Amino acid sequence: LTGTGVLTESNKKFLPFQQFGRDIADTTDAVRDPQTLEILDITPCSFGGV
Amino acid sequence: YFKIYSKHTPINLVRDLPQGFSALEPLVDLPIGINITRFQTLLALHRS
Ligand SMILES: *[C@@H]1O[C@H](CO)[C@@H](O)[C@H](O)[C@H]1NC(C)=O
Repeated sequence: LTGTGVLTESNKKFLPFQQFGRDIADTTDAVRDPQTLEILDITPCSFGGV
Repeated sequence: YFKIYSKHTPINLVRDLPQGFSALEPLVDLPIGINITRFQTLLALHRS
């Protein structure tokens, strides 16, 4: 699962059958690391209008 | 694909089903690949 976003430590507690979490637009906003089983929020990188 | 969803709930009602809400989490996804049209559960006898 590829993407680009800021990774932060998450307060969500995934059930053991869950690997990722989806938002309204079905983009992965939370993911479980497959080596150390911890949850990370993925806030997107900042977007601006020049 | 044989999907097992499971939930354990502490209840204290005597006879009928309790009234409440409890979502069943998926436990085991089981690779059988066979036709199933009829089933039967297994009980245990008590001998004395
Ligand atoms: C290797 O991965 C498993 C689960 O994928 C994990 O439980 C284990 O801690 C990992 N080993 C190390 C040394 O991180």
